Amino acid sequence: MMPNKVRKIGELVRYLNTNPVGGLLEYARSHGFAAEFKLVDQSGPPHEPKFVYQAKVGGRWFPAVCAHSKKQGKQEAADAALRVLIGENEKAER
Repeated sequence: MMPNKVRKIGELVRYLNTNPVGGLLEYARSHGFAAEFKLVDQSGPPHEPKFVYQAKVGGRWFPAVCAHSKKQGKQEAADAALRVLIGENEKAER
């Protein structure tokens, strides 16, 4: 059968409702991109450690978020990342 791989943006929204990290990995894995969650910078007080995380998807670096912890940073980035992708397709001519 014909391999039909369409932009299933609706399921990216399901990941916002479930697990953003897995969704960002899913989007990349299906689109031939690599999803790299790296820590950019760590600048924050001892009581509020600020971790700047950025999602490197292929040759793009987006987004850049600053969370209160490492596990948070991954998720905050992935959440925003999917929302970028979704927002890019909504009202898009591309």
